[PDB]
Amino acid sequence: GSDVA
Amino acid sequence: MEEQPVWHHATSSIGEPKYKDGFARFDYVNPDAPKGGELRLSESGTFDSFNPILAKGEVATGVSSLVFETLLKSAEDEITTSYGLLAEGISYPDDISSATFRLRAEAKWADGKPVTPEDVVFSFDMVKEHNPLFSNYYRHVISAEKTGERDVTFRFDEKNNHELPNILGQFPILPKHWWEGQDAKGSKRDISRTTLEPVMGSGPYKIASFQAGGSIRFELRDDYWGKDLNVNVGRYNFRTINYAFFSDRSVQFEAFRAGNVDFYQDNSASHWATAYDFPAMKDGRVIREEIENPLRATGIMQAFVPNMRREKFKDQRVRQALNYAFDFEDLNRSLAHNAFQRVDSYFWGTELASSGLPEGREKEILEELKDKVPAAVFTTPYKNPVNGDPQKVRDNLRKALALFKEAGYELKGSRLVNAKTGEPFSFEILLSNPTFERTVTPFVNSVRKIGIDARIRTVDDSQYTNRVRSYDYDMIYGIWAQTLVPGNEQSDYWGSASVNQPGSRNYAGIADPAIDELIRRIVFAPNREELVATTRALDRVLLAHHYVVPLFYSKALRVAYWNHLARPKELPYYGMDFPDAWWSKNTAAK
Ligand SMILES: [Mg+2]
Ligand SMILES: [Mg+2]
Repeated sequence: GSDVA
Repeated sequence: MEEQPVWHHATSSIGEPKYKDGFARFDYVNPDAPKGGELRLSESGTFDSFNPILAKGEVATGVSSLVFETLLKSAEDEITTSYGLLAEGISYPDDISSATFRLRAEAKWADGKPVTPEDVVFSFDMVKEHNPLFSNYYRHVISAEKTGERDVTFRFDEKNNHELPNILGQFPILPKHWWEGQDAKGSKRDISRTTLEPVMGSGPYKIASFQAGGSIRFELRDDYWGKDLNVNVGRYNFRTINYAFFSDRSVQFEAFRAGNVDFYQDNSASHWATAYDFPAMKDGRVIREEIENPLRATGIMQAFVPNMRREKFKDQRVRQALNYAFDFEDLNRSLAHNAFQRVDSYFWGTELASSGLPEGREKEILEELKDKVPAAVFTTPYKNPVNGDPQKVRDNLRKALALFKEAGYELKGSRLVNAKTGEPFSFEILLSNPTFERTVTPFVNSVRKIGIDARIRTVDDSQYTNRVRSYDYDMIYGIWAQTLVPGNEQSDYWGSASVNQPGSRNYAGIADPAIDELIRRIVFAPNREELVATTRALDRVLLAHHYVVPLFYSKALRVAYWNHLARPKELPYYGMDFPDAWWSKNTAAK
């Protein structure tokens, strides 16, 4: 999945 | 000519299968894992359909993973190796012009009917008709046909597409008699439409109950045909697997903190560092792990993906300028607890990534396409901008403005406008959840400094899926993951034919003859050396076109889970096999 701050 | 068939219990697109014919189980499992207990999981968004193959509506991940099965099971302790699941074996000629699967005599649907070649043929035709991903993936597979009591033969449009026998083991097998049957209301079932009728499969779990859009309870079947099959020993242990759906990530995490959700995968570096100040985290009741396994042998591109179907993003100079405006160094330091690494390849983290200048075979492949590729592929290694200090931030923004000026956009009253029409340069960044906003806001603020009106539009997951399917966006926060064996899927990411076909993964709308030629060369690569060189050549060409603004990633999955869940002592080298190889400690304690 997408990784975020 | 044809020869006496050679049957195989497994297939591998890289190296040899680790396990021989007749192996008892995978090495990493607990062969004595007890059957029982409840596992409570969460899933983002919602669901409105149980149809496992139709690319319409919102489907729960648990349906395809727990209720349906494929012909082959991929080993998580190997790179691409797959072993017979519904198929006992696979046979193919040396030229790979076809592939035949022999189904297991013991394979049965949950209603007790046998899994037949007619089911495989129906499933193949239906995945191609109703699912754009499989329509592309199997585009070189012309047909599926019953060729024996338990045999299905797939015929191919061209020889030497080496991964076809392997990838044909990955589509779910559905019950033809059930989908062509009648429901309880006397209405004929229809695979071309969404359904909220609980679907029937051959898999270990059945849909026991559900609350449409909110939850699904999966229950382990004691009569699952494959319970003792080698690939299933020590797997499918929880008696009940409940999925609860959340549109609010904070509510989802609160359910985990309350012990109402047993496992949580944390995709936020700041949340991982700050949200775990709760009692169960201090006395061993909750376990946190940073697991590299599922990201080993995986290439990743995470990026801001502009939609080149829209006029505002057609100029390479504009797309390049957006990269000059993005400050990764500040984002990593100020918001992400320095957790991430900048991405600089579509195959980042693997040997398939292009680097430096092209040499050897890679350079030779690009040389035969010199009149069709960016001149930069031969002169300029791909690099991202770096913002080590405040003067550098202003200088990189000056470079962005220079590229915009070359493209015909100028600062007029501190607003970036089309120099001929006066129309302001503006765009919307479509996000699927408010959790992405904190990461994207610094980019919005940076482009606002050079007169661009960028605005975030956050929607829910159902609206997001519907908009992405039709390419209704200026820009998305996107991701493409890659294996060590690029193949038939590549045309779904950057192939010209996928641009104007809804539901593809060609989010940027790339259409390029040289890229198409490199994709064809990857699919029909005669050996590993040619595949690696061609993949690095494709990566180099994609990067030289500045189609996206590459973002960043990390090498480990962050997971937290309650201590009543037990995992194998050693996880499979290339995965977590969660939840299938995990089990309940409450059950083991009798
Ligand atoms: Mg979903
Ligand atoms: Mg599974």
